[PDB]
Amino acid sequence: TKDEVNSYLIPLNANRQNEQVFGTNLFIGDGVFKTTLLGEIVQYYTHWSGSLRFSLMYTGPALSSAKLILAYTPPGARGPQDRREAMLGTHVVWDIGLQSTIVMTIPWTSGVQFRYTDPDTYTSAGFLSCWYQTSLILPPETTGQVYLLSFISACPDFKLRLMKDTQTISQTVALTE
Amino acid sequence: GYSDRVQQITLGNSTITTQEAANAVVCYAEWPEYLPDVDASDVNKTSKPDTSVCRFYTLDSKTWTTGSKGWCWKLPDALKDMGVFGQNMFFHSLGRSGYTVHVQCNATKFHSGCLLVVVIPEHQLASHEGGNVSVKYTFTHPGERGIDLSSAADTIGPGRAFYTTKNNEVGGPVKDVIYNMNGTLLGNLLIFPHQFINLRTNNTATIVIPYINSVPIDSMTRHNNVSLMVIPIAPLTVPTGATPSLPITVTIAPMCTEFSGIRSKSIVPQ
Amino acid sequence: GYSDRVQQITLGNSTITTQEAANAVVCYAEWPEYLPDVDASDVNKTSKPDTSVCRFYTLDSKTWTTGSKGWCWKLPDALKDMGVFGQNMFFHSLGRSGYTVHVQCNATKFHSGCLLVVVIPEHQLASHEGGNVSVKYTFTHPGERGIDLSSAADTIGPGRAFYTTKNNEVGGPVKDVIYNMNGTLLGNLLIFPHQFINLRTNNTATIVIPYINSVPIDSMTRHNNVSLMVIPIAPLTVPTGATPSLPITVTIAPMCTEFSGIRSKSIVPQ
Amino acid sequence: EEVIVEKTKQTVASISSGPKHTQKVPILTANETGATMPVLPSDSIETRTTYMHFNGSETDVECFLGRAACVHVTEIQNKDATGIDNHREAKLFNDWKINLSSLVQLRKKLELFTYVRFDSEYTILATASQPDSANYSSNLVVQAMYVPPGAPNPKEWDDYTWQSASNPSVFFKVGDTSRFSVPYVGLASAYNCFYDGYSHDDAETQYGITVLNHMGSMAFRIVNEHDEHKTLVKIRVYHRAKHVEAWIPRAPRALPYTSIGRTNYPKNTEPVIKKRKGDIKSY
Amino acid sequence: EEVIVEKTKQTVASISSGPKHTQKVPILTANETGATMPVLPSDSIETRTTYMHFNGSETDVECFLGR
Amino acid sequence: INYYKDAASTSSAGQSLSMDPSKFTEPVKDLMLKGAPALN
Amino acid sequence: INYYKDAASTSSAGQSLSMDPSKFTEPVKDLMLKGAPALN
Ligand SMILES: CCCCCCCCCCCCC/C=C/[C@@H](O)[C@@H](N)CO
Repeated sequence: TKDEVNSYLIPLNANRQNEQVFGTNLFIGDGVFKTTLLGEIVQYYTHWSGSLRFSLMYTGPALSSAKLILAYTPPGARGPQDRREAMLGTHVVWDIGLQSTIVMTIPWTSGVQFRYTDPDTYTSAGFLSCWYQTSLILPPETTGQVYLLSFISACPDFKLRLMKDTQTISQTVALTE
Repeated sequence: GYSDRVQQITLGNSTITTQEAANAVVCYAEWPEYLPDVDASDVNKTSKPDTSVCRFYTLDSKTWTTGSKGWCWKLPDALKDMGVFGQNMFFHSLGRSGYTVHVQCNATKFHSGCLLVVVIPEHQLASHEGGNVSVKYTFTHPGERGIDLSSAADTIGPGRAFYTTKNNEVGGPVKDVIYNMNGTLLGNLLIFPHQFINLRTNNTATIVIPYINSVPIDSMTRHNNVSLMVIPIAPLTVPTGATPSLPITVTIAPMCTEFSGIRSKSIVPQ
Repeated sequence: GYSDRVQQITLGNSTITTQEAANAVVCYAEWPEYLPDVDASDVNKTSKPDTSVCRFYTLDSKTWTTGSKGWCWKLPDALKDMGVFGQNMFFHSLGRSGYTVHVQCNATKFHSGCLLVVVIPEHQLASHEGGNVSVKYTFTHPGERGIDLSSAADTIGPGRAFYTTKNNEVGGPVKDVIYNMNGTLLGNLLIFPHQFINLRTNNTATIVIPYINSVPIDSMTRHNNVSLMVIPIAPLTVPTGATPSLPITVTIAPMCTEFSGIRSKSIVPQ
Repeated sequence: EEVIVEKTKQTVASISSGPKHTQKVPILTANETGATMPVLPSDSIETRTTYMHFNGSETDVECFLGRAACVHVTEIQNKDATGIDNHREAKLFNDWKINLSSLVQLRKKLELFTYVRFDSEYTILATASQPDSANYSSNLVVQAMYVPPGAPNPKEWDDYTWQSASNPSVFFKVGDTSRFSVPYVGLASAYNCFYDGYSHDDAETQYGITVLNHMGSMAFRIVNEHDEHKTLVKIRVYHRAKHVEAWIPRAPRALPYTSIGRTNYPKNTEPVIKKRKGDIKSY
Repeated sequence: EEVIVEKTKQTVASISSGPKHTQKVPILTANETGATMPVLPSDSIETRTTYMHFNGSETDVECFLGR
Repeated sequence: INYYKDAASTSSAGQSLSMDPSKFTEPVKDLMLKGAPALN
Repeated sequence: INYYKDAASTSSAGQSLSMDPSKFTEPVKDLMLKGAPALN
């Protein structure tokens, strides 16, 4: 209901098999991306192109384990409703271990060479989703939820065109001292 | 020895033979080809099935009567349910392709009649209701059966079998032949790649189409690059006693087909 | 720096990551490859879809309990309904392929248990009725769900969830684990390409399978070249308080896939 | 009628051709092939030699689409803003959804092709008038701001959006004119004049070129505050294509248009082909 | 996805990259270091060759604050 | 001569001089010669 | 070409062409190679 640190924490529940962890459409000018650095800078431009870098960092106990499947679904078919549907598109199976972060890439998959930054458009880059490939197994003497942290950034191939004013700032009267 | 009337086309495990051809048109003098690196945008490695999709597919035959007005097919829509090509079309978000269209219609040296076989790039149709109405997906993506213009035409004004799929239902395209379903005149359709099937001369028309688009690759289920039209100009005249009808068959073969952005099957209306 | 525990496999638009691997087995030290001209018989140009079929497909997960006896999948049967691969499988009368199988199962350093992951070429099954009875298609081609041996096993003698698809119905395979469903002993299964998922050591097994057959190419719907088996040797032992179960996931990726003899879809029983 | 000769770098319009009696018959062909044989007059009659003295520069697509054409006429007002709840409906400011399909003259020229790629040169003319009581005419300044898709739309004539920190905008006097270039801004390699495709919003299905035409809007306003009288300001936008490239020629429009983007024609429309006074044999 | 090639002074957006099975895993890292590894699409999927045809002049700080 | 940084600012491009109607008038696969019989 | 005495009078400077994100993306002391394990 309000902005909080919890907004950045993706819950991970123990002992669940095929279920979905999270999901989101890929309108980089809206939704969960609107306030990120990438989303903020992208909103100063009208066109975009290139690949996105999506990272996930595990923050549970060192003695826990899990395998997740991150999926990127190009536009045309709606968001995946089950792991089987997601697994058919671009995906990465992540094994949680000594290296805490997985870096999935959202490859530029488009016919037209540029897309609109505007979220009020018909279609975006597609969908992003995460599923339990195996399941989260917590060690003894540990209980409750663990969390994932998600990151977003642009690859070196990223392009931005046509500068425009952003709809993230406004005022009704000029500010004074 | 050899002539322009006798030709053979072999694609995959299929071969077309003709002894009454009138040469063959290669749209804008450009043969189909794969997308070069220099023009590519999408970074995914494309899939080129080759012989499993680049082969001839024969659609359902049509009946040409004296009251016929014309037929229209949209590509790649017309092949959406055709073998491995159709399957690839639904599993990928992107794809590009060329084609070789072969229209067939034989008769005798006693028959008369003339068909215009034309390929129109970006054939944006007009709505039957007129004004500010848009054509609904179903009618603009008819499938292998195509659109029968004789349902509500321009020339002599008839209503053959239907008015549309069911009947004149909200969202159908205007079926005036003389106006090409888009506000232009039939006689000017010759500016587009075409051939005539003049019964006294030839019995087949062949047109090779390269990928035509303003983007390197595109969505195949939401966009129809070309539209194939078969229109009777000189009406069918059969000899005394004969049946006043003649079958017309269309056979299309995808060429240099590429697919990209593979995920689950596409969700389309209807 | 680098270790045998950390590996990455990238096929098409899919990538597998593992941090607890135990190297990787390449069946008989042979990497998959396309059929050379010198070994070819069928004269048709084959179709090589590449990235649209040579990618990872994840099957439904299984639950490993203390009463589990084992699971069995048949290739290419297990992938018959998987994306573009499955479609190609039904439209062609011939096909050949290699695979890279990846079995997953994580736990904690407090768990115990050991899985044998083995690939058996030409795994001809025995019939439950014994004597002179043959296994019916349905049971020998189970699909992505595979065969659950815990329905009627050898070791401790249980009847987990079923006895077969519905129950002990005429034509089912004998589900004795200790006898490998074929009259041989489990302990000797190690003569075939295999890996162990010893919970204390690793959490994944990876086996790369080349095309193994006495013919250059073959019917994919009537013949299963290899059989993948996952069998618990050392039973699962979970720590105090924990749930007495663990999920097992199988992910398979076709490699160097070729298809030939394209016609309409295949007609198979059930 | 071949194309090259030495004198003055002259191209020949027709060659000297005398009587003929051959088995090579250039005037007979087969139009069913879909080809138009390049038959010249020297193929059917006896001809003399003539020169072109013509390059055909005025029919180049650069010239054909290279002149300014009116693409829009909008209207804004300068009057008391007090009491008004909708500044856009009061015409205190107005926005134009950018497109070249509203006015038919240029639309028909562009639609002769399927794809077009060019840079744009815009000229905006603003003029004023006072239909009601006025003691004098005031000098006014107009602001034209480009609002690309995604940028905040002005809700009031004195909004914060008019700061135009990132949006490009022009300020000029009424009675005067504005001029600027715009490079080719399409997402694709060329603009589409036609589009046989649709889009999905989970609500409505949109078909046609409207799906691709997603340029921004042009917001106009009088910068000055109100005077004792009301001032009507008409704004005319002109477009001129530069560095033109065109692809796939089409059959020209024959029937009147009904709406932007659609190829629809009105029902119960008059015949476009002239009917003869006499019969097919009349002159 | 490297930065330089000969034709037209063209920068490549993505390189041609095929199947992989290695111990070199570019997609695994540790974000706790405070670094963002330059992972490209050719590190996780099979890619074809494409060119940038783009210099990024409109995102230069000169242009960004230059109106 | 040079006072504009963007190419979009320049005036008209000028005539092409390379006008060939062939791709529209004769887009046939087999070469059709004027004088020779259209179809053998 | 030259009609202004102060440099502040001139127009825009133009693109830098020397854009390296390293100081922001990889400001680590020990060299981190892509492909190598992040922490040994
Ligand atoms: C100071 C204000 C700057 C405004 C810059 C934005 C203007 C955008 C100009 C694009 C012109 C539209 C191009 C599309 C042309 C198509 O409509 C035709 N080919 C089809 O009718």
